[PDB]
Amino acid sequence: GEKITKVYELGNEPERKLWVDRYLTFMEERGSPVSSLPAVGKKPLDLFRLYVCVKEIGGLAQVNKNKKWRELATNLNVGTSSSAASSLKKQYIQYLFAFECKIERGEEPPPEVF
Repeated sequence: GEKITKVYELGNEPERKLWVDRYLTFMEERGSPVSSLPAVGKKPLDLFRLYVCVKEIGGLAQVNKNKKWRELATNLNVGTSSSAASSLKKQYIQYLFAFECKIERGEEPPPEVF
């Protein structure tokens, strides 16, 4: 139950502020605004760190192929269990994958027309 503004405060990496500004605006404009920090169990998720760590591996598809969700959950202190790994993957898909597509591959969700 932490306010999303806490994500600006979880660290002061030079690139964090711009990333968060871009991310929250991206989410508000697509109709899925984020108001609270997502969590896995009782752990608030530092979305910026999670995004950066997944990017290091090469994105969602690469983490899936290399089966690195348990390593990520362990290294981010989310948990060492298979369930913590699956919960972390779920939160990445729900909160960050659409953004990954936009930022890493210039993907621009085809205008909702069809």
